[PDB]
Amino acid sequence: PDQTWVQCDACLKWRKLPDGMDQLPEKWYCSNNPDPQFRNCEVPEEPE
Amino acid sequence: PDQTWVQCDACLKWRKLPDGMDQLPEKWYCSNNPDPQFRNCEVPEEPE
Amino acid sequence: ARTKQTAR
Amino acid sequence: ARTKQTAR
Ligand SMILES: [Cl-]
Ligand SMILES: [Cl-]
Ligand SMILES: [Zn+2]
Ligand SMILES: [Zn+2]
Ligand SMILES: [Zn+2]
Repeated sequence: PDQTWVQCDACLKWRKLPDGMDQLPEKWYCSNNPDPQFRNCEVPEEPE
Repeated sequence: PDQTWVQCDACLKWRKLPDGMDQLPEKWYCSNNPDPQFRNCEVPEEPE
Repeated sequence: ARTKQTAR
Repeated sequence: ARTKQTAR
């Protein structure tokens, strides 16, 4: 199963998401991340 | 004193700051805001 | 939201 | 950072 990533509409960094989730909102921000260690725009983007 | 605002480097919204801040980081984000009600990019920008 | 997929 | 001032 592929790794899904979502782009923060503010900082444009890509954040990994767990497999479970379609049904994302139209706009998405780091602050919405289920992973609490990647939940603001200051955290660097994880390497691919 | 006048009102200081700082711009989020990610979302480009302006945020009011209190008087007498220590020196700000080169890159400043909503997450860094001392006002806890304005601490992410999803909060709309306050009217001028 | 804007998404992408990469192979594991 | 980038900053501005407005009158109170
Ligand atoms: Cl942020
Ligand atoms: Cl955010
Ligand atoms: Zn972000
Ligand atoms: Zn912001
Ligand atoms: Zn942010």
